[PDB]
Amino acid sequence: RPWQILSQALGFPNYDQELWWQNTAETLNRVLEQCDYSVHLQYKYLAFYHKYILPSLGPFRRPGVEPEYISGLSHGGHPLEISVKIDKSKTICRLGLQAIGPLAGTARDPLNSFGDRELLKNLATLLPHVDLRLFDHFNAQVGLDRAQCAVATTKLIKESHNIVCTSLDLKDGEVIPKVYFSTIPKGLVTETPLFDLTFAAIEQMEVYHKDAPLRTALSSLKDFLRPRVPTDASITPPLTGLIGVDCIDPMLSRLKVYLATFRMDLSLIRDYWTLGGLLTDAGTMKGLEMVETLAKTLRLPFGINYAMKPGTAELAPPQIYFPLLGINDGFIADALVEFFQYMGWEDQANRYKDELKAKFPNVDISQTKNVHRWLGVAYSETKGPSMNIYYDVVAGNV
Amino acid sequence: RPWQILSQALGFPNYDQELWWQNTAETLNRVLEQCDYSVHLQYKYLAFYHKYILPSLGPFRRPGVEPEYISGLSHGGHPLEISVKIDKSKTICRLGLQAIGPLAGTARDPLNSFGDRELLKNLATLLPHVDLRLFDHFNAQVGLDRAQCAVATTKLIKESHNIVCTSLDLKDGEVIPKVYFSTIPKGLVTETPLFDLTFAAIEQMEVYHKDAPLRTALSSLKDFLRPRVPTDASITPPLTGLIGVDCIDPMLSRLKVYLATFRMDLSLIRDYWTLGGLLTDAGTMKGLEMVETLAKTLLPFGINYAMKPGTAELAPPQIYFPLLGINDGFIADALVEFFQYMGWEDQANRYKDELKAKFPNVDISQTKNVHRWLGVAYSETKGPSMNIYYDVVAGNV
Amino acid sequence: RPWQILSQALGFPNYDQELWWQNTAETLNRVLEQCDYSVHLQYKYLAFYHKYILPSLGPFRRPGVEPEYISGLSHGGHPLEISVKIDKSKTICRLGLQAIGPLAGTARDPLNSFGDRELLKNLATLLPHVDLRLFDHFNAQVGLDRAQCAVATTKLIKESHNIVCTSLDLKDGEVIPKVYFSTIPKGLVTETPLFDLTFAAIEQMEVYHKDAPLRTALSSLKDFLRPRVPTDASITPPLTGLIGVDCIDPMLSRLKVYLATFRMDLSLIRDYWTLGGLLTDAGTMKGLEMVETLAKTLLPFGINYAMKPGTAELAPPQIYFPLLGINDGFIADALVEFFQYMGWEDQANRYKDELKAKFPNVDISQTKNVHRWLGVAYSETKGPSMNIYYDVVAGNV
Amino acid sequence: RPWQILSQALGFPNYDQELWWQNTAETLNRVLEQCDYSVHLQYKYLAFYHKYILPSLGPFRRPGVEPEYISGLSHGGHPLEISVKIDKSKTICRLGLQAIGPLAGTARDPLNSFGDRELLKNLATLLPHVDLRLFDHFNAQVGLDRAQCAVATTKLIKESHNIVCTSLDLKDGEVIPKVYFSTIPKGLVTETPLFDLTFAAIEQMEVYHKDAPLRTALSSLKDFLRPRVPTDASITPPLTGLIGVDCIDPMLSRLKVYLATFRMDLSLIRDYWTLGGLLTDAGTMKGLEMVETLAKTLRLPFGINYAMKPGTAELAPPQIYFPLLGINDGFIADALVEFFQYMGWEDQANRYKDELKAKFPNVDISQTKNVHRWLGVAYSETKGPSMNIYYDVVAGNV
Repeated sequence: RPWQILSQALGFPNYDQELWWQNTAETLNRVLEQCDYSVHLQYKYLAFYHKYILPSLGPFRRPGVEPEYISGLSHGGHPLEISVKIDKSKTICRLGLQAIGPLAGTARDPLNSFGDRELLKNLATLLPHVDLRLFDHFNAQVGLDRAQCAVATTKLIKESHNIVCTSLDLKDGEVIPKVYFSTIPKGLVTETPLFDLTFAAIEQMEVYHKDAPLRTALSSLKDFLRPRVPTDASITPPLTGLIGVDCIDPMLSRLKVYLATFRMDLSLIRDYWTLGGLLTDAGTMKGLEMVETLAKTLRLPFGINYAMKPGTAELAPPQIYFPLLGINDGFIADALVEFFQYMGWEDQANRYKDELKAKFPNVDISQTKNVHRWLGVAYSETKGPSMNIYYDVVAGNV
Repeated sequence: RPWQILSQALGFPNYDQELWWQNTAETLNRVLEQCDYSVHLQYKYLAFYHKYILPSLGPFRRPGVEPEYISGLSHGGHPLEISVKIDKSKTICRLGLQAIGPLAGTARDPLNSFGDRELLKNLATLLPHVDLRLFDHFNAQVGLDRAQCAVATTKLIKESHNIVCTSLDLKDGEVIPKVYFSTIPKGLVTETPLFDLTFAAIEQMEVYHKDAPLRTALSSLKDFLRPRVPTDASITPPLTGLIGVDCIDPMLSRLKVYLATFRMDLSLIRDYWTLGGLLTDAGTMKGLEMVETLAKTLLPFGINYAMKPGTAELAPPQIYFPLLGINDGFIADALVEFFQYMGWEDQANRYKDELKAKFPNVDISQTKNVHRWLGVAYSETKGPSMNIYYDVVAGNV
Repeated sequence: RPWQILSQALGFPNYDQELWWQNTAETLNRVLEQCDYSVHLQYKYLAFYHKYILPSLGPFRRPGVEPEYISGLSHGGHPLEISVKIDKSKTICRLGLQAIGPLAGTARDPLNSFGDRELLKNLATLLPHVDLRLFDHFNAQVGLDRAQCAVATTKLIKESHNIVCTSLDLKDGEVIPKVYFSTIPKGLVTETPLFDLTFAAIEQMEVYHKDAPLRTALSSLKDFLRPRVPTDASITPPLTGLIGVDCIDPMLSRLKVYLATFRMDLSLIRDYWTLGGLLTDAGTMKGLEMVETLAKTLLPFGINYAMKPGTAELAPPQIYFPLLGINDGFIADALVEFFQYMGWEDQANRYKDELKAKFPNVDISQTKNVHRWLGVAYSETKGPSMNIYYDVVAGNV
Repeated sequence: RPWQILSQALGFPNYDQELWWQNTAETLNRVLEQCDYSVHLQYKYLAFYHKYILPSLGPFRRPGVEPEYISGLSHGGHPLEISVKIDKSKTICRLGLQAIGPLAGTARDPLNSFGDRELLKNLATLLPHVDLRLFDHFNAQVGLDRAQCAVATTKLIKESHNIVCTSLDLKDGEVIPKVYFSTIPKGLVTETPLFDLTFAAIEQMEVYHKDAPLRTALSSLKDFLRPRVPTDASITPPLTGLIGVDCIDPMLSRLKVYLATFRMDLSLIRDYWTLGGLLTDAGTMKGLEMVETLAKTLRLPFGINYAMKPGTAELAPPQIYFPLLGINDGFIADALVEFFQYMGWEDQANRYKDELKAKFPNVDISQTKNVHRWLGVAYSETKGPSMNIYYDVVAGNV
């Protein structure tokens, strides 16, 4: 098995990296197999993970070892998540993490401000298509200096001492990095409405100055969000909580504005999905029906993620993220099978439970309530409907 | 002794680091002593230099070893210079370098795009006042992706395959980093006038949007520069070739726009110094006299305009004279004469002996390489100041 | 100041290193000052400590963080002690530690078998006089393979999962390393009497084969020890529990055989001190008086016999009294009284104030942990000497 | 292809490691394929090579970069060799190298005294069967201090500034390390006959003191060597130039005494092979015939390597190493095919030339004279005849 062969060939520079491997790499090999990645790509991505991601994961939080930095990415405070994106034709795998610097959560680096950029730098030398210019732009506009990071830690719970996190799409051979920057620490430290600091940063992008369509699609999103998110500096929902970019050519990168909210019901789903009645086409409404039905078939906030691309003036429906923490995972798996049937993805319906068990062989998933963390649903004009399932891999292994 | 004591205590991770120490650290300790730094600051800066700078300097270019990356900072291609800033009351030391990444000058990193930031990151964890937000801003607006870097290396000589360089001011007990971003690679690759890509980047800064006085000073500067630098995408001097920032709180950082040109004569000096007749005060003119006299007593010339948030009015630039190719004994004689003109008699009396002490392995009467630049400035607050830049490796062999 | 200056200049690669500095380096600078080391040696040793020792110390055991490897060197399980060696004329400082590998105490490295050698290797490139041949010799003869290590951890408490430990004498301007190899793990795992595996290892040394006097001194020692330590494979005290060497030129290295025992009384002290009546001279007896008086004025006891190539005659051992569990204010009162007995009046006058200065964060009148060992020795050449070992972390919290 | 996939997944920490990969890893993948290693073992050994061996190879000597340390392992001064061991039933691959420390060939480490041990330490944490006790023993007895290493560099050519080298047998899944220690530097510095310093070190081994059979087989080898190698301190052939051990349990490790000599002819081959007429059995004579015929079918010295094992009192025939540097490689390949025919290994005969070309796709091997470096031949009582072919991999690639 590739995950075992790599463990035998490579070993580990320290015990925390060994623990990370023993609690994630079998699941990851299983995910990749299940997505129909060849043996050669299983080796490619597992080798990549060993080299680049293990040292980025910091100490492995366990009984008797409590790290200085606790991530909000998972239930046990581990800075890792693995997800699958399922559409009509294929399934791809994504890793999500926070790259932990070795002074993270101490006075020299209170919000873990360096590690993700250091990982990205290493990815830029590894991969020709990786471009750090958007990272740097948003790191400049929403990052904080050390004294501001210290202030921010006095206003935030320990699991939200973060400014950025990273996702790596493992798309048929390649690694595509994306990042999300949090707006809340700067909002809190500077007492600036989140809406305002989010669009001020976006509107300073070079590509925004160059690209009329991007500007127009943003102007439409702002008209939608302005009356719905706070106008004052409050941290109350719905709120613009993250800005996302792809770490590629900025002319090709999708810019994402992610809203966090607790309140959701069928009419709110319509509101977010259609942008308050702005989108009325057959495609949009067909996706709306899908999402309504997912919500029927089925604590962290809901997520609503609006994505825009240079060259496109019109907004598309967001991706909607359902929070599944606290909800029994056997129930989630029953719901998913039912939903996959509704979609007519019969193969997915027939495999989901067996594949789930196989992904997590050392825990009885029927008894957990923290292994499924999120379910994202999206509908594309061109590419079809898509579903993104996010797992707390360490919850599924310990 | 502090340089030797640190060498004995610490040793070296590899031979290139040992060669860098053996060819720079004695001079550096000498510079620090001569600026009246206490023994405790000598250990401070030298320990700092050993830990942070030696690994950033890359391979030590020498007979038989030709690095993949060659720096234009020095005559032998070594990415290092040491300078002193002399004013009425004190002398401070500064290090200038390019932090070399381990894949610099290869297909994975053609313009050495990563090393300086990696060094700055480690400084940010070392030093509470170090703020990387202005770095990241300009790296975003003037940096290039890998394919663009590769294109840029086909249009530029080996010694200009750079996007950024770093200075570290060793000022009282602190280290203050500054960086300069080059505009030429992005100008060449994108065919964008250097003037436009420079002010477009500056005008996207958050502090520019927040600060009315800064926006006023910049409009004055753009009025001055627009008719003087190219309006098309040519790399035709005079031109806006670097943007500089201090890696501190952006409300306190000085923004610098640096012009490069190969023509200088009295009429041009006056034009640059006074901003085309805008500055006419007794201060400005007392400085202009200095500069004219320096040029008489005596690589492109440099002209560096500096702006600070909160200040609407422009000051005279710093002007940089290239000294490469000119005998260093002559330079030292000229400087002694100039220091006499200034009435800095102490400096005049010490300069030649302190120079010899800085560089014991060379004889300055025979080199033309060791003095590389002379910067002269004047400000109303602080007085006249002079910056002398040395090729430390040239002075040591 | 030197400890603070180095902290400002260097910072820290990770938080465990920063915690080690914050809990040891001020005391260490205090010890060095008190031994009259010049400022330049203070920077020397402290810079050395920062670079070589901090990364060797592993994670800093603290509430919420429990390392996979726990050292028996200190009460809290930290692999560090600092000691002073006081004689008539001078006081020198020494560091004792276990260099922790990153997989120490896990299946890949159960007895921490690699870290000390890795540190010694880096010292050998740092220091021309450091010679690893005696290390490698004893590591070969008393070290264990992985399966044997795993067996040994099933037979030994967590705090005795070790094969070697290292001392660094900070003597004049140099660093002199020494190591001690434990015989017990190989004794337990192979069921070989400790006496036999100790002398078998020693008798295979090249210097033993080359040097007649050494072979004579060792035969005398074996005669003394054979009837006193176990002839079977028991771990029954008194026993030969460590072999020590200096990591220098094997012709100059002192070989040490260390006995551990839990019984001591006047008749045993005399028996160990005089080698069962072999040494009867005025020197030996003046030392025995010292030792008896120290025991009166006041973990196994230790008895350390030292031999040198070129010397056929045995000297009195160094005797180590365990002080764990005994009030440190009392210990300090006892030492002042003892130093008076010795006529070292300066030491008597400074001891309690210098102690307080070494450990400002604790109150010694209330701790029982800070003094860990007292070693006493006498030699005809050099006089009496006393070695006091402190749990530096206990003294700092 | 595994070597390419690993290059894509992993990249390189510096340019010298990248150059090492680009000039060795394709050949290595090709060797492993040709030895019938599965895809999973190709990944295992290539991943191992990337992690452990690349950083050990030091700077890649090339036009414009002349390292401080030059290895005598290859023609261009590169510290690497790859070999194949061919017997009746199978072929296995071995790597040979010198692990270069970062101060090697400078005043702080004149004979590269540290790097091999540092690599071995890392192998001991990677692999449970690795045992460093013999390494340490011989490092103690024949190693030199820094002042002695400096003296030795004044008496030795630059390519012989070495005290140890390492071989890694890639035997069906496992890595088995062996080392060879040079006796010449200590011989030169101390003015001690090589014979005497070699057997003095061996006779201090713990296993020698414990094992009557080992002692007896050594006593027989010494009776053979004493009248044939120098009695004074001269460095003249035949001489005992290396001591080899396996870095495993010392009760299982074969101890090797390697002789270097320039003069060889059929009667010398008999002398070495039979230990001066001591070995007269049918097996020995059948192997002698083989070796005579190899010599007929067919500058560095010849090697004669006597191997002994605890528990065995009787000596076996040595392995005899023919130096092939300077000899056209197309000629060597013709000779090998002819020899393989003589042996009746017809498959090897039919493949050798095509496989050779395929191992070295970027150089025309018919035109080189430095790619084959050594040919070792051995005959085993139990395991049969064996042939070891050593290649200068960098010579075959640049």
